[PDB]
Amino acid sequence: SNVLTQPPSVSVAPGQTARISCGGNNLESKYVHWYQQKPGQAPVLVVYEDSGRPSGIPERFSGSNSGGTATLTISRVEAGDEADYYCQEWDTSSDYPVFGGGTKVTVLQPKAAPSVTLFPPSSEELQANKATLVCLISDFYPGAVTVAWKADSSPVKAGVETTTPSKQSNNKYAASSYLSLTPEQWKSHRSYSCQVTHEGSTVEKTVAP
Amino acid sequence: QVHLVESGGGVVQPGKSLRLSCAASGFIFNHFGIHWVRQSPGKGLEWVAVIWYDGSKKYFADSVKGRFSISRDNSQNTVYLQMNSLRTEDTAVYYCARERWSGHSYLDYWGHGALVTVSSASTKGPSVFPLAPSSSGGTAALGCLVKDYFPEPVTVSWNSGALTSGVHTFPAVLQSSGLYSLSSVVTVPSSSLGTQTYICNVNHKPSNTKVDKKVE
Repeated sequence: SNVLTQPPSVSVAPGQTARISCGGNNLESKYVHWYQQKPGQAPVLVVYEDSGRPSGIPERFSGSNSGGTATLTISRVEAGDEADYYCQEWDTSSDYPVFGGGTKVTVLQPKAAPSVTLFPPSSEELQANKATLVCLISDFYPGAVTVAWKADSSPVKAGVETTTPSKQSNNKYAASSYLSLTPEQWKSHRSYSCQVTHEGSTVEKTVAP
Repeated sequence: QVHLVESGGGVVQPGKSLRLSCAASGFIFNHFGIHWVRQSPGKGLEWVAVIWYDGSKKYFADSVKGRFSISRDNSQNTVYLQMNSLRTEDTAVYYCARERWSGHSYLDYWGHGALVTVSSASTKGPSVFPLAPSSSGGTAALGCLVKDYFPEPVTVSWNSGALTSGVHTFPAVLQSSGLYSLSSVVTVPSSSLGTQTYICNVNHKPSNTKVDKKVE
């Protein structure tokens, strides 16, 4: 059956124009519709029937379907336009509609390094024969970090669980990471560290038994 | 004003059933077909099902054919999506949506979503551990670790809601065990650690458990 193909991601500086393509077969002969989905919200229709503008959609959003390719053009991009955008068709011969895989638009905003707080295992948890280190990461922007753990100076991957970043009230991002150890592993090393890398710079905190 | 209201979400184990509902208002119900579209954690939109305006046609994605059914009750302006033999990969937020025209068109209004979690994990209250203040700049961070619970959600307050400033409760992590953990931390004056009591109040309604943990 038919597939719609969109780029996975588009980056654009505030005030510039984003263009999202949607490829598929014989789009001259079909309508293409577009949806916007901001993080944590339901999707919204933002283009219908190639170029129609739904109620409540800014005039900066313009759909087009020309030369066999459909395009969503966002003029004068605002930070609030960061979202995943999906194209959609519904062939005459198909019982159901087809969606593209979506294009993530990120808007190019004042950067902030992460604050990092690291807690060792509590004595309560240790006497319950378990140990968890807790690394809390806050106030960073853009919303992409990588988190590494170390025992002394050796990278540790086993027992690590890290959240994907989520937006805080102040529009910066937060994440957390957890390292599960046996008590003997905790007590047998000189130190453990949580290292948080963000835009190439690293903030590292250490704790010791 | 077109408005769509979904309900019926919840947490089940594989093989069980769930029935979602979409209650409509602000338009002539039986003039429009209704769709379901879902979104797995972290992933894109996946079309699921449609029922025609007159109930005369019902279509389903291959991924759910034979397991899902759909019906509409024009008396109650409601559409029902019956999901049987659920699988873990059916975990998703499920949206209902109105289609503008009688098929082959677009979805002009969307509901806010119903969360469906299909997991082999069993309900479990959290183990709560203090994150004691130890040894930045006159202020101390202390917290509590809410470990190994299922399902979401958990809520955390401090000092029964009297302590609100400088509180940051982090979204949970889902672990390879199938259980969740989260943490809540508050920043307070170092000078207060000898004179003020700090208690985190952890509520896990799905297991009817509340824990008030003294920190320090």
